[PDB]
Amino acid sequence: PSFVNPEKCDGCKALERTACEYICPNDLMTLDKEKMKAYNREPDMCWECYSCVKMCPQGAIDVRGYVDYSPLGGACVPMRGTSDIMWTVKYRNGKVLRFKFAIRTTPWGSIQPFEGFPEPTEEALKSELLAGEPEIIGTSEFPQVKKKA
Amino acid sequence: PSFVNPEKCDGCKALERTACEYICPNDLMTLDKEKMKAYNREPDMCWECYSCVKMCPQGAIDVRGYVDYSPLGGACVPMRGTSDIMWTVKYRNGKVLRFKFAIRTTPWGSIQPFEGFPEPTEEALKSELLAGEPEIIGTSEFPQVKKKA
Amino acid sequence: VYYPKKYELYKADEVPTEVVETDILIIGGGFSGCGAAYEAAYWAKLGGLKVTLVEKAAVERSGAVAQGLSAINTYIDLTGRSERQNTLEDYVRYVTLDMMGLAREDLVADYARHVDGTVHLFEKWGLPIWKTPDGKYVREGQWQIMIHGESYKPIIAEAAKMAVGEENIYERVFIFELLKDKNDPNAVAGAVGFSVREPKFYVFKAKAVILATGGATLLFRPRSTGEAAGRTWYAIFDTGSGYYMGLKAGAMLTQFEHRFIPFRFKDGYGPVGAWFLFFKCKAKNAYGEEYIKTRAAELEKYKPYGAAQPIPTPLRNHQVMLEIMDGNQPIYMHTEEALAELAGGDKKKLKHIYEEAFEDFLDMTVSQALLWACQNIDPQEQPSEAAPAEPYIMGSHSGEAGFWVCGPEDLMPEEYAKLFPLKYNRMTTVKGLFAIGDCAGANPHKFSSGSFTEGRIAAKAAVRFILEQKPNPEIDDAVVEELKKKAYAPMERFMQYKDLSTADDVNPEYILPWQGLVRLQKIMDEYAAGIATIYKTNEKMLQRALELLAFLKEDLEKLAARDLHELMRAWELVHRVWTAEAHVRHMLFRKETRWPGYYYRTDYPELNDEEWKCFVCSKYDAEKDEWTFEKVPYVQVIEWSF
Amino acid sequence: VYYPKKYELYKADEVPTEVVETDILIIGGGFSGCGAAYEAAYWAKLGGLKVTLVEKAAVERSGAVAQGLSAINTYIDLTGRSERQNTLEDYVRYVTLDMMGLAREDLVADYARHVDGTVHLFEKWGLPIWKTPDGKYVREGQWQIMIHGESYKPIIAEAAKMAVGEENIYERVFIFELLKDKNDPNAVAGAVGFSVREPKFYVFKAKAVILATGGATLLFRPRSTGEAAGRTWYAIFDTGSGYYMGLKAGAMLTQFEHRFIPFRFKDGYGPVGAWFLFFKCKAKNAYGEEYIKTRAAELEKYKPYGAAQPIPTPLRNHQVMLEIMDGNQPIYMHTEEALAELAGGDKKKLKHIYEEAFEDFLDMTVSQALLWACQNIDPQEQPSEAAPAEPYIMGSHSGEAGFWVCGPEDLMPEEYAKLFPLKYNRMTTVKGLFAIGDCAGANPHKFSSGSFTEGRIAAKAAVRFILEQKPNPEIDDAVVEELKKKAYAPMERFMQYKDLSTADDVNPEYILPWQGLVRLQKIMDEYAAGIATIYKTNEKMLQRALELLAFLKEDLEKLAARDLHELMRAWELVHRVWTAEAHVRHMLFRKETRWPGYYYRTDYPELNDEEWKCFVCSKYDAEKDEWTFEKVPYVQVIEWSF
Ligand SMILES: Cc1cc2nc3c(=O)[nH]c(=O)nc-3n(C[C@H](O)[C@H](O)[C@H](O)COP(=O)(O)OP(=O)(O)OC[C@H]3O[C@@H](n4cnc5c(N)ncnc54)[C@H](O)[C@@H]3O)c2cc1C
Ligand SMILES: Cc1cc2nc3c(=O)[nH]c(=O)nc-3n(C[C@H](O)[C@H](O)[C@H](O)COP(=O)(O)OP(=O)(O)OC[C@H]3O[C@@H](n4cnc5c(N)ncnc54)[C@H](O)[C@@H]3O)c2cc1C
Ligand SMILES: Nc1ncnc2c1ncn2[C@@H]1O[C@H](COP(=O)(O)OS(=O)(=O)O)[C@@H](O)[C@H]1O
Ligand SMILES: Nc1ncnc2c1ncn2[C@@H]1O[C@H](COP(=O)(O)OS(=O)(=O)O)[C@@H](O)[C@H]1O
Ligand code: SF4
Ligand code: SF4
Ligand code: SF4
Ligand code: SF4
Repeated sequence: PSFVNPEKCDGCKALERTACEYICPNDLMTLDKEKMKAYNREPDMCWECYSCVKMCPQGAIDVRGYVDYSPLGGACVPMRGTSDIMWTVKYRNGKVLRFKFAIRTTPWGSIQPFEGFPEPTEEALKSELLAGEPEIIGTSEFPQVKKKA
Repeated sequence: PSFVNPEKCDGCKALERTACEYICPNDLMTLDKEKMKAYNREPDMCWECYSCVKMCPQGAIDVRGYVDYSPLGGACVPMRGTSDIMWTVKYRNGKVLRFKFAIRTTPWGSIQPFEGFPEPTEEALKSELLAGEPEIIGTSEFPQVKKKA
Repeated sequence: VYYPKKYELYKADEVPTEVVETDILIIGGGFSGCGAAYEAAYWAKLGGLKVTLVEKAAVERSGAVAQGLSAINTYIDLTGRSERQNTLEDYVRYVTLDMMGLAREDLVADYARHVDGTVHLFEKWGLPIWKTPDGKYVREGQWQIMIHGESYKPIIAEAAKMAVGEENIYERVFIFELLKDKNDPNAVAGAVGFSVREPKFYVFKAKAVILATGGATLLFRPRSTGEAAGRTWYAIFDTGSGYYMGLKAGAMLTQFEHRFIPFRFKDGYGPVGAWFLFFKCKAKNAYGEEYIKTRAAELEKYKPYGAAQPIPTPLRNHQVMLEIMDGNQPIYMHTEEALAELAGGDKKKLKHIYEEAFEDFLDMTVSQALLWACQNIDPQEQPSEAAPAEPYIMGSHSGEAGFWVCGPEDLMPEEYAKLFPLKYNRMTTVKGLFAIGDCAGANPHKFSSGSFTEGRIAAKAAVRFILEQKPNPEIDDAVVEELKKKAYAPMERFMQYKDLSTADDVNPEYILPWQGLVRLQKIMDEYAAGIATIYKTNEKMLQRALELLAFLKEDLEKLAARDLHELMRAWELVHRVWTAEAHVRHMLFRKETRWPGYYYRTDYPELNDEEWKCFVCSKYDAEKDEWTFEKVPYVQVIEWSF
Repeated sequence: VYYPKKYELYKADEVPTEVVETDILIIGGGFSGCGAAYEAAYWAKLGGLKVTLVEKAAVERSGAVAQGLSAINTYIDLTGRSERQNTLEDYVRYVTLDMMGLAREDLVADYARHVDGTVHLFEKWGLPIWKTPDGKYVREGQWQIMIHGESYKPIIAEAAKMAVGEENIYERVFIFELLKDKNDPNAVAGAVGFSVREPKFYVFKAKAVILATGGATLLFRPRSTGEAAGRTWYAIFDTGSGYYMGLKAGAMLTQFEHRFIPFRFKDGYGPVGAWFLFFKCKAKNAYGEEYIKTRAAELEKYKPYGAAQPIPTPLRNHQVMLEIMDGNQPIYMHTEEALAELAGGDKKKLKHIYEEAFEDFLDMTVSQALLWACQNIDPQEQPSEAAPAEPYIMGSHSGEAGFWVCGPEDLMPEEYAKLFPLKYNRMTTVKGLFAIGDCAGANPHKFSSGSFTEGRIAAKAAVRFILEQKPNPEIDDAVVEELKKKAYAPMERFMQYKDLSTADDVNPEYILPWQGLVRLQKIMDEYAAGIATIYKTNEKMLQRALELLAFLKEDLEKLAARDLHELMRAWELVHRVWTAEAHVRHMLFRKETRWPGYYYRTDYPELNDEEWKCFVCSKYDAEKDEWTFEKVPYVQVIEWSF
């Protein structure tokens, strides 16, 4: 499960939103108004998806494998950029692996949903065609399927 | 597991010791110095042995069956005396059963450990006989057992 | 277990209501939901229709694709953009056979002819797809393609946001019940929910509602019950919300007995698809026997299914189960032999496939890489243990549980249209209510691309439905207030009975969400073919399950919650319990064992194509509190042969 | 899971050490312990010897008899005080056959010739024993008598207290390690512990030490993992403390592979002894089949064990397992048919036996009565489900795991004396160290009366040892200091690394007790023949268990504790982990399946009387950190034939 590092955490300085608390798909990350530091409110409901870790001020959040099956010592640390992500995998025995994978081939926020699509028409609304079809499918025409004789 | 009723509990302030905290075989019952009221500190380690319930101000402690398999509504309430114990079993459906069993045939604290026993002797120390034997066994002679030929 | 730092209690009457009027309401902003939002936005213009997307968490990372994915499991490739081209007929055949003969081919062929378009858009949108030096999409197996998908959801989330507009996306809002048309008992009119960030009750009024909540997990006790109870293979975020609200509304369910048991790396549940199909990894028992070989003969009794290619997934699971019963564990994924074999002595080649191996995990199930790190397991040196997880109920993956939905007019046979008052693609038996992704049953193997696609399909159908039928549903205000009271009842119960005990979590008058959940999991595990009985059950066990679920259902009326987070947990529990009951009733109804490997009816151990080659559909009538079952014979819609 | 209300942290150097000098130290104030205290006090007078009893809880209710007991399971009756008289030879035969041929008959015959005297004292002290109108003790089965034992422990506690004196009883002091003689690597010199009520380190210097800590529970994951993880059939209070400290000192263990799997009422684990033997209750599978009959054929292969009467306990279990494996659950205890048959239409008779039935539960496992109440189960109307629980390790009950101990001079054969440096009754292979109750192996079926009795035997032998050998062990102050530092290390580690995380229970540098226990339970459950595999295992699984236990053992060096309660929990875990390793190593060493029903070695499925009719004894050498095993052939000591 995830856990916040006190030393690096700053309860999200003056930004507009708490990254960790905003991203968690299971509503686990929250703030303790007193310490002004975040924490996982229900670790046994953590999927270890690393969303919080990736979206926070680097090093503020890490993951410690579920105790049920995880000996101490292991760690996977992500460094998510804009076109790729870097990973460091540290074994209990000291071994250290480093990887880097692409994550996106276009600029963030650059999506034009219906780029090049013709306008919808009441007539087209009655066919099986979805937006952009049959062109986007790449075929010479809308894919046909043989019905059972 | 066991739980304390705030209304009935008084933190054993009129006694030399705290009953529940004193009796629990798994060290679960403790006092919240603040409220001066007891509580089960680790319910998933409760054996539901009812020791705390029995040795406490009759209506202060009760047991709520483990949530894993217990539908709500059931209860077993004991009333422990000096020679007998009274039990009331209440079903989820409202049925109420009452039982009474003996628990001791002699006055409490009346045991004379070696009553009627002769003094121990160095000679006796080398035999197989325990205190009070062989007569406490019910036989005039120490029980014999045939060893295989 | 949950221990809130501080209370966050509100009484229903103290909570403000926010009413939201829209035309199309999408419940669930995961892959199917975003697919619906995207497509709906396109056609909605034809009538200036308002599209609204509600999500309990945040769309950027919500759902099953939170960590990203390492491949797109469904890409037909009708032109040759990948290393392998396929036909739609072969795909339909593949799915029907994997389902051991039972699949709504009209639904499968329908998403299959549209799916590639979706994938091409994903790439256009920035998703990096693995490519060969020749520029072809790299194939994993026959139907999948590898991707660098760590940001798979964020990208799809962006498309949806750009399509419908952030002002039409409500996040951190949990939907717990649907609203029906005061004017019509079998028509949807919206839904109700509540914020998990503040005291606010939501009432969504709509003309069409689309269920895209994902499937259901944590119904069964997992192989790890401590912190690792959170390491469910499938999305722990999906708790059968769609199943609950739809069935309560009277929408018919289908194949709800068809759960999915995933065979994955043990404990971490890392993916095996790439290892099996791409790296050609072998799975062997503790003695070094490749059981897909040693257990081949046992599949002979399942003709013709047992001879398909690939072999049906449940049957592959069955072979694993036989090994488990014989005590031949641990079962190993020999990654060390796979990597050596593939690299062929070339150290630089080894380094490359080694990076691909770790990406397969780091791109979608990091826990598995972390598990290897904690246990000092280097895949190039030693094998990894594998095992089947507990059951999950969903309709987008290898399981086909979900609502009985209508198909396209050009593919759906008369045999499958009888239960639908209105014939609109992906609409349930309830008018105006649609179901997509995990929520739509009888057409599995959709996965990421297919679920997004099914969402598009239902979205267009919803716009068409609105413009053609022109509905004007009216919500019952009396029902709304009742639901609002029920919504926060758990918090009011806590305040009303917490004084009975000095411990908040040990009370005789209520149960907290985690307590009811532990109980549900134990019941399902022990009586509904969970891991406890190695997925075996029978009439008596299932009947006992119903009796225990009945006790639990009654106790839900005594649920308590200490804060908004736990209030959501309380309703997620409610959703799971009803989902669980439906699963049990379905398993009890089908008197056969069609998917050994997923579950076994020891009292009806054989597959019965004479009397059970049919979809099992059911309906729950809330007013009468009665479950009705119906058998719909399977008919081959698409041309194909074994 | 544990969430302390507030911290209670101390550093070793800030904790005062209280030194206690005594002659005989008894660790654990349960039934065997009280038996030893009682008898030691009698003989001690001969030399003005000091006897000290140390208990981690309160003797009044501590241990397995906390709720009371419904019967005394061992009463031979050599004079006819009960409804059935028996001979000692018949009893020895009974025990050896129940153990499938393996039992230290010199030890069994020894406690058996003494046990009735203990029972008679119990009645004289106030224990109410059920009696017939003629005044005879009421027999449950052949060896047990029914008792009104709700206050069974308080009565025995009073007797022990009156004998040894309250000032010689230390309660709420947890012993975590033994001390050995500075100048003799195989002689005990005392023990160390700490208070769980205040900051105080204890150093007990003694000439003789008696291990009476009870057996070990919670080593395996239970069938309930939430709150009900606390509902272990055997005493949740006993965590293998004696096993740990004795094995660390070099005392040899025996039959540690012999766990006990109790078949009991499901979930609550209420007793079945009275129901089976007294009420004549029938156990049937989900289809009304009485498996003891339908599975009789399966027992014919075991000779002569399978034709014995009563059928050996593990074999009765084996019949149950076959039903479970075949998926014929639920297994029912037909209490409704048993009561109706015994009442014979007599309503007053029915009421009487109905009250007896409830007392059977209320006097020893209230949870089962509470379960019936919560689930609205009336035993006169409906049957109850039954199931085998997870494995427990103990030597006083139906299991014989424990230390290899010396027997009496008149019964112990030369074959069994070879490993003991000093021939004193119940002394371990470590001079001055005795083991009783659950701690003494190879002589099971002691139960309450037998355990108390074995304590008496060891007590007298301890006095004889001291007066004859005049031991005078010297403790090593250097070791005491190192142990004191280790005692509170968990608290210090917590203070030292708690700042790495904003959450106390989620830290990368330490594990809390409940976290390490969850891990232990999962390891044992999945690899050491736990419920997860229907009690099956093999060499490969067991070897993997050792690898995982190694990781955990290493992590024990990083245990953390937030208060005294949790510090005790930390050592209780430490104790269980080593107990578990010993169990795994023993099961790994014995290449046969002698107790099907308790555990199955799928790689050696048969019972082997040709090479394995021997006791398996092991020794752990802490200095070398090496385990050594040896086989001690069984020899029949007492005259009896099949
Ligand atoms: C570990 C794992 C590995 C997988 N690997 C692959 C792979 O490599 N390739 C591939 O193509 N597919 C893969 N899939 C499958 C794929 O991710 C699904 O098929 C797909 O996400 C299903 O979409 P959904 O819309 O039905 O569910 P999801 O995407 O899960 O979305 C459901 C949404 O509904 C929300 N929600 C739930 N209840 C409520 C409520 N009551 N109110 C409001 N919102 C709610 C959730 O928070 C989520 O945002 C995998 C899934 C998992 C879990
Ligand atoms: C549910 C149940 C039902 C049973 N029913 C029957 C029946 O009907 N009739 C019958 O005759 N027998 C029955 N028995 C069996 C019987 O109770 C035992 O055989 C007997 O109690 C074993 O005694 P013991 O001395 O070995 O262990 P216990 O009696 O358990 O004593 C162990 C003691 O050691 C203490 N201790 C443990 N670790 C430490 C430490 N590290 N430091 C200090 N103290 C420590 C414990 O707190 C306890 O006081 C039953 C047992 C259970 C659990
Ligand atoms: N042994 C196998 N034989 C054929 N197909 C397999 C095999 N294993 C997995 N698959 C296929 O590969 C995909 C599943 O990948 P996994 O890594 O196992 O996990 S998943 O989460 O992406 O579903 C599905 O398309 C499934 O049909
Ligand atoms: N079916 C049986 N046949 C013979 N003996 C049995 C049977 N069932 C239980 N016993 C015996 O009765 C005693 C066990 O009682 P239980 O009620 O099962 O629980 S116990 O906790 O007291 O051990 C032991 O003496 C055991 O040998
Ligand atoms: S975790 Fe990171 S994002 Fe959250 S509050 Fe702390 S610094 Fe900010
Ligand atoms: S790892 Fe995922 S599931 Fe766990 S707290 Fe972070 S974001 Fe939430
Ligand atoms: S429960 Fe009873 S014994 Fe315990 S503190 Fe409260 S009043 Fe006293
Ligand atoms: S019921 Fe027993 S174990 Fe639970 S708290 Fe009370 S005394 Fe302790």
